[PDB]
This record gives sequence, C-alpha cells and structure tokens, in this order.
Amino acid sequence: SHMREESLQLMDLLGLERSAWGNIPLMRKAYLKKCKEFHPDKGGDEEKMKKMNTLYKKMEDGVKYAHQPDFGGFWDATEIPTYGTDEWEQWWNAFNEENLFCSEEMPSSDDEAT
Amino acid sequence: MNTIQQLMMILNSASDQPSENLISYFNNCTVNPKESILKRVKDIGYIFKEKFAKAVGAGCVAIGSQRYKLGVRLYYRVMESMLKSEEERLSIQNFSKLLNDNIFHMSLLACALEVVMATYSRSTTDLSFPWILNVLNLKAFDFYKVIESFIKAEGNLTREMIKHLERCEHRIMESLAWLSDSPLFDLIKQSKLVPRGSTSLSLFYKKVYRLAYLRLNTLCERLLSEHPELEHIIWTLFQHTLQNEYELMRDRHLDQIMMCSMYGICKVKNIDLKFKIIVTAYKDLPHAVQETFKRVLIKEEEYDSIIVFYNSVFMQRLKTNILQYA
Repeated sequence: SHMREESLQLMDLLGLERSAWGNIPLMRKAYLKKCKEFHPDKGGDEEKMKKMNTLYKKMEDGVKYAHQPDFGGFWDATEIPTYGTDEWEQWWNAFNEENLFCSEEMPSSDDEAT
Repeated sequence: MNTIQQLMMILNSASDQPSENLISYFNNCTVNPKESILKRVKDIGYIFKEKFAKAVGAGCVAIGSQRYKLGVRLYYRVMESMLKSEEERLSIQNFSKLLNDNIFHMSLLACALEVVMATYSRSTTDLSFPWILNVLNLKAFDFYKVIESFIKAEGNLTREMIKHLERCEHRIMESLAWLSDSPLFDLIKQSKLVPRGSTSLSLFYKKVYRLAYLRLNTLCERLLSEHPELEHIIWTLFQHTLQNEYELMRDRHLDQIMMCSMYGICKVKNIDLKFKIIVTAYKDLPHAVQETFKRVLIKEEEYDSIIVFYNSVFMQRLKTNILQYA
C-alpha cells in the first residue's frame, strides 16, 4: 500500500540515495551509522529515530527470513529490536554488547593420535 | 669457551670475603655500606638455608650451606665487576646510593643463588626460578631489573645458564611482573602524574612490546593470512590495554590480553575468527600452557575460562574503545 511513500520517507532520514534502495545490508550499514551518531543531547530524534527504526525493520523483514520454499540468500545478521521505549543508551549499549559477545564454549580436551 | 666446568672452578677458588679492591669501593661511598651489606648476607643466610631444607628431603643441610656459600662468592664477584663496569661508563668512583640500596643487593644475591643453584642443578622439591623470589621475599619485577646487567657482568656464564635467566626475564614480563600487589602497578600510576622519572619502566614496556608483538605476529600470520591490516589494529588495542587499562593485567598474562584483543577486534569488524581456533593455535607457541587460557582470573580469587574473562571483564572494560572500529 503506502510502501513506495515510506520508501523515500525512509531513505530520507537514513541519509541514503534512492539508487541503492532495496539493498537491505547497505541500508543497515547506514541505519547503524545513524545510531553511532545519535545522542539525546545533540539530537531530539527520540521521535525522529523511533521512525528511523520502525520503517527500516519493516523493510528488513522482506529478507531476514528463510522461506519454507528455500530460495533467496540467507540472512544471519543480528537483531535490531523495535526501539519503542527503552532509553537510547540502554538500547544502543545492549545491541553492541551483543555484536561483541562470545557465545561459544571452550573445547573438549587433549588428544589421542599415535 | 665458558664451560659449566670453568664456572664451577672460578666459584670454588673464589673468596668468601669481599675483595680488597671491592672494599675500596665501600670506603669511597658517602656512607660506608660494609656492615650494611655484610650483615645482610648473614641474615639472609639462615633464612635461605632453612627455607631451603624445609623443601628438600632431610639430613642434607650440608648441600644447603654449600649452595648459599657458593652463591655468595658469585654474589660479591659480580658486584665488583658490576661496579667496575660502572666506574668506567659514567665516571665517578663513589656509588653510595646503589651499594646501600637494600633491593639492589637483595636482587643481585638472588640472581647469583639462582645461577649457582641452577648449575649445580642437575641433582637439585624443585627450585627452578619462581622459587628463590619467594624465599628472599623478593618481588618479581625488581629481580627482573638486575637480569640484563647481570648477564653482562659475568663472562663465565654458560650459553645455557644465560638462556635460563633470559627465560626468567621473559617470564617476569609476561606475568610475574604483573602479579597482584607488585610494584609494577603502583609504579606505573606515578608515571602518569610526573613523567620523565627514568629510563626503566618505559624501557620495560619497550621490552614487553618486543615480546607480546612477536607472539601476536606468529598467530596473526597463521589464523589471519587474508587481510593482514588487522595485525596492527589488534596491536593497538593491545597496547592501549597495557598503557591505559593496565589494571586489566593484574594477576593475568600478556598472552591472555593478546588473544582477547584478537577476538574483540575481529568481532567488531565481523570476521571469521572464533575463539575456538585462537586458543587452538595458541598452544603451538613454544611456551604456552593450556593452563593459560583455561584458568584466567575474573573477580576475586575466582578463575574461569578465557571466554568468561572476555565477556565479563575484557569486553566490558574496553568496550567503548572497541566500538569505535566497527
């Protein structure tokens, strides 16, 4: 419905050019930049960011999934959570504290070869 | 050559009483250190002889006395050399400051005992390096300060015996220096509230980087052949940790930081490096011990796995410093 209207409406506040449109990864690379630059001290985007998020996610959706009929590249990115209320720093911190966290476990142990 | 035999000879035929010439030095000091250093040797004696026996079988106190006794001759022997090779460079002939400095003697003597002890060592409940320091109540760092100068003040050290001390020195830089309650810290701070203290700590650091880096290199080449531009972005994190977040080394090991620096940097750049392989590779380095990445200090006297150290401490402390690399 209003997809093409939100189109420019999102590429806008995202600071990207409508000629690298449906490129979600390159759009994410951007969206994240707008985060590493947001400060509820220089910016009052508390509302102009709440949208910057809502829309982008509505465009990522069309890709982040693996379809029963399995075609299309595979996603595997992370997770940009709906930014509704959670204070920006508690959110922004959370997100990185994750893209930097190690979810592995040490290995079994020694060998047995000869 | 400098045969283990040649040394054993010079030691046996050496005096147990300071050289007449080595006394000329005492007598040229603002404050004569004779009785001072002399009373030391004696006091240390019991302390050693005993904290030696109470760690080695029984009935063999003779060997004890012998080792220290011999240790002592080497001790004086060096000092003189160490003093002559100081009159020359830096002309002066006095030397009060140094010869009255408890730690000096305390370190020189230690090193000898470590060298004496380690050559008559084929026999011997093991006292390899680490030991001696806890006997003389000597701090790792301080012992380290005398190592370089010591190897150079005795030409009768076997090529092996030398490597033994080089290892020691190398061990103090990778962990011992940074042990809990070690002057290395309390010293570093003070250099951030009044720079230009002396070429020493900044020198130590110099030798450290020389160490760490090369390991960092060894690993970076294997586990990171593609896009090498990272080798230098890790090192930076690393240094930064040493320089600004040094406290993070308290009761930890250089290698421990290197790795975490490896992981965290490859993680903000979205890179194929799994801690799994990092630790896997780490074993191939000519010294590493599984113990280094399996037991890592965390909170109090609680140790867990490098990974835990990472997510609960590393990642959390220099988090901000990393995020500006994404």
